[PDB]
Amino acid sequence: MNRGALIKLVESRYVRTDLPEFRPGDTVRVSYKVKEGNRTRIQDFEGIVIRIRRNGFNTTFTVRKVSYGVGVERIFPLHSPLIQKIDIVQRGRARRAKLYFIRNLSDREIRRKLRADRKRIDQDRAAERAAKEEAQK
Amino acid sequence: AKHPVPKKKTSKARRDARRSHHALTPPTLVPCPECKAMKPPHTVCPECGYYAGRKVLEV
Amino acid sequence: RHLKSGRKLNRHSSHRLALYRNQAKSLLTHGRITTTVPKAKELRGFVDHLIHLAKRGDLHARRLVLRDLQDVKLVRKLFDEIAPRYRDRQGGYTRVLKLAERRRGDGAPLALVELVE
Amino acid sequence: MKGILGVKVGMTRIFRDDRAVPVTVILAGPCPVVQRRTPEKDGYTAVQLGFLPQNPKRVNRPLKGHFAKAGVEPVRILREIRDFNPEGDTVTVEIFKPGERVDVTGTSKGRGFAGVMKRWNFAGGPDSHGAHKIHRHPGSIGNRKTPGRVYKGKKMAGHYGAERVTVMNLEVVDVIPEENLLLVKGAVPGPNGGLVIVRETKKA
Amino acid sequence: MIQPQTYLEVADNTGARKIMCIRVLKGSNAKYATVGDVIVASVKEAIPRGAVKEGDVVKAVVVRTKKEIKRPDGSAIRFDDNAAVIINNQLEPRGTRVFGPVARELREKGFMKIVSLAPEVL
RNA sequence: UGGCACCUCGAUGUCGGCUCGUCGCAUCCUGGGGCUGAAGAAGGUCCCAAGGGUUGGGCUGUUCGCCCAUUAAAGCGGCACGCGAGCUGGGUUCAGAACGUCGUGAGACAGUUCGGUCUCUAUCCGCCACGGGCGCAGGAGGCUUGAGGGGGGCUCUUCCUAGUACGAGAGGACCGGAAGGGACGCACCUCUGGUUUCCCAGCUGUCCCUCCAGGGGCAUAAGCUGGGUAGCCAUGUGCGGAAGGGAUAACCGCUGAAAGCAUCUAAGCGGGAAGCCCGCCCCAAGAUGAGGCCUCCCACGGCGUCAAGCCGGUAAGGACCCGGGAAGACCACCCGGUGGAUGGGCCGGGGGUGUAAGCGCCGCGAGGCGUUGAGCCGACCGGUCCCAAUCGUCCGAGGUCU
RNA sequence: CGAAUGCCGGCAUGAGUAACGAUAAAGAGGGUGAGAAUCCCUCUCGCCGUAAGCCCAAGGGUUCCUACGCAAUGGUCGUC
RNA sequence: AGGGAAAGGUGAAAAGAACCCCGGGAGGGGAGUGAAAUAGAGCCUGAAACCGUGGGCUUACAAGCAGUCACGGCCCCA
Ligand SMILES: [Mg+2]
Repeated sequence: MNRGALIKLVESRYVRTDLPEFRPGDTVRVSYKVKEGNRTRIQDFEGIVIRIRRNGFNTTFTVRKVSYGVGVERIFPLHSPLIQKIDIVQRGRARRAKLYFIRNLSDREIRRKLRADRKRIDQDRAAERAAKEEAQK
Repeated sequence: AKHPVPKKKTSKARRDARRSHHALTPPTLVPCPECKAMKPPHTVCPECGYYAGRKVLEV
Repeated sequence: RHLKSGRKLNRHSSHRLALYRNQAKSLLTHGRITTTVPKAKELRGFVDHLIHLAKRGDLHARRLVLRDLQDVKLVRKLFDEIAPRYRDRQGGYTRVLKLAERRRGDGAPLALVELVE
Repeated sequence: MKGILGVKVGMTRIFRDDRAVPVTVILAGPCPVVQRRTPEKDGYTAVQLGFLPQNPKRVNRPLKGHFAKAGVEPVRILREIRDFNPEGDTVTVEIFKPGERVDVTGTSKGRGFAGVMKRWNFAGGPDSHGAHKIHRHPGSIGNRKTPGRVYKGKKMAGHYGAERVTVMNLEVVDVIPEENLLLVKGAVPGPNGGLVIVRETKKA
Repeated sequence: MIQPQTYLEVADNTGARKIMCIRVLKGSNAKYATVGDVIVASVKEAIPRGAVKEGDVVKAVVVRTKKEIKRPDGSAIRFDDNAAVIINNQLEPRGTRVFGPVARELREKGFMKIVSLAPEVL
């Protein structure tokens, strides 16, 4: 009985451990999409990430696109039909956690508010370390 | 002085009947060990006191 | 259904805060203090925590305590003389005990608060 | 009538086939049968189990070792399960298979003295225009001279919650025999750490 | 969530620019409308010539909302505005076009032509 | 709408609206049924049947009506034209003013026009909730039986049977089976989405600590702004009406005389409704008819009109005081009290903020870099006797009989 | 005299009930005393500052200062 | 201008309670005066409403303009 908690942490046997580590910067990625009497076809959603909300398992995040005239927001469980998830630019240099702030004065002014995080770029390049040593090790 | 008001004088009997539950309770007491006295439990009391604690006087 | 939660309160924020700050300044100045039970039982943890910051002793924790207590003089005593006397102790730096007899004034039952040793 | 005792632990959601299902986790630990009710001396047919075993021997008069499995009468006591008569030797979770349907009794959270327009969802009165001292009130409660009184049962304010409540026909999503676990399709009454009993449903 | 008095933008070239819900066409007392639901409207501004005119009483189908919709998969989607597309009593677009994305919920509701004509389905 | 003037002029508030309902059936929908000038589909008309349902706006003070857009339907009435110690006060109806109009005049017109004081404290009955006392013919700790109450009872569209029965075709079924909706009801906080009064940041004025740096108060009862766990919640989730069994209503039959025929009836026997009874959920032995089952504790110890009507110690047990609670106005209820993890601290994890201070480096400077997902950290999941539930006291059988 | 919403006085009921007169705000330690939440002292905290500060006119008529006091007056207490 | 109350009584004699006791006082309890102190000081007599304490009968499956008639039980001088 005692761990009303660790019991629940036990049912969470569906966790993911493979998806890129990102925060209010600039991901982009894929999906699941049903129709046509099939369960198939992956669709891509490229955009700025506005919000990450933590709760152990079932933590979610959301992403912001402008499609044609209109802007769009999508919400993802961080678990299950997300095949890949690779990301565009780990810029962010956000100064805060939620930044819905951008929706209202989003244009080219976005860009001067969200420059590149040289620092976190410099360690995605430097996280290259692929052990090149095949027929060599 | 305003809207709602008693229709009739409340009778002596029904006065006292309200008061059946107004009766009082005697305070609950134990004998002060480490001294001859009564004291209410879970209390420090100044004929006495405690041990690894504060109290009245010692000369 | 209010209260499924906790942290008890009479008065309003700015005032309630300041109460704890003054009561604490008192304990640390006098070693023992006497008030109503509920005022006592709250003062308990607010004070324990200032003690424990003075154990780790770093300039930071100093500046952190200066916010609630405000006398430089007093805070020295806190770090220098009071903190050591514990150090090996893990919490419970403070005691609450209930006296007999109330104020013949408002019927308010009292207690005292000791710095422990 | 299949039936264990148990306790709400909390809830989350999992995935199935390709969609999230909401689930609420019950701990229906092993339930040692301590007494059988016969129609020959009790008049009715039933079985008395027991639950949270743990008890530092504070057991006096109801020591009643009298049935072999007296292994320390449970903290969370013991309830009858009406017409249910198993192989008399403790009831674990194994009784319920995934995909089975269950009714679940429980003790709703307690709201205390509740106002009408919570207790009963009334309309109340306008936040503006006319009056100001009746925004949340019930309005009228009668007619005039006939009948010249208030109906028995009238919905008025009072104590709401903390009540016995059975929600019917929930799906058993899963069962971890390992841990004495039981997963159902969300929304089961009362707070975490509360006693509940779990039975078979009545469905179609 | 769309209801009587809600202004929708129109994403088609029937000429009209903006409409306004008059009633939502689910059951006897349906409270609100969402994507793939059918409303009655009236027109409130138009662009000069085109089949549809200010004042005209029309039918429409909802294709975008500002209140996110929840997928049964456990994800969700939300657009910057509330838009619709103008339908005829035999349920086809009277447009020959549609501008800006649309929600896939349309496809589960049978609004195929709209979906295929669309410039994007999210 | 009136007639009459019987209680009410030491007062029985008066139209319309809102809030909350409850009852009638002379039934607007949905359920049974008989005729039809019923091909089918769709109607007409009458009979049985309230169990539940009976939309949103434009105009006017309106009731009512007309109109827009929908619906299975947008039912008619009673309860002081239900409801002002429950709210409103737009209308008639006090005092101001004007138009038309009548009057020499002062003044007048359910004709118009603009304006105009609606009372903090519930004694009894009644209602919604919650306790105290005694009883239940020994005294206890548990688990139940259900006499008898209450809650709930709605309804559409599309697919398949089949575009097949029917058909002058130009449409379209019964019977039977699936799938989605709309409102309404109980419960819940995973997700979505709110609040989250000091959990974290950012900013302005000013006064202060200590000059720099760093901080504190006040600018609400949060100065302002950007975020935000737990709990409490609906815009969010899950469930619900039902299956089924019995008896019936109009109505459809069997067998059958009075009355050699025929008749549902007079002796008997079958069908037959969203309705009745039971079934589902909830309360319940003050059911003074006070129930039942499991387990426990038993001795007269000393005195009257001899089993308490007796006082004082017991038994099994139960209170008092204490630490607390998704329990709570108080009480009650539940859990703990050293033989202990109940609250407080302290330690780990969750969670929120979003790179503290100090130093080093770069810029004349505002600033910028690194150290650093740093620093601070309510409620949530846990651990640990450091603090605190110490020590004690009081009740409580000794049980008359065929 | 039993009645006059009679007159004068006394005591009841409502009732341990509504209230205790600005939501600027309090805490502790020392005194004193038969007796202190309510008096004196000290240290924290909060409120006013074209005032909730200072100076005159009217009106009031010893309320000014001091020593002894607390039955009453003070919306509680009172050594003030 | 004017309106306009309430409120009398120890004892023949103050002989108006020294002294002791509990209490900050106010009150009381002893003592003492008096023929009498429930004559002790807003004190002769001290009625009624109203408020207490003690004792007998009586009541927790009833229901009423509160009484009356009849039986029956208990409690006090026959
Ligand atoms: Mg008139």
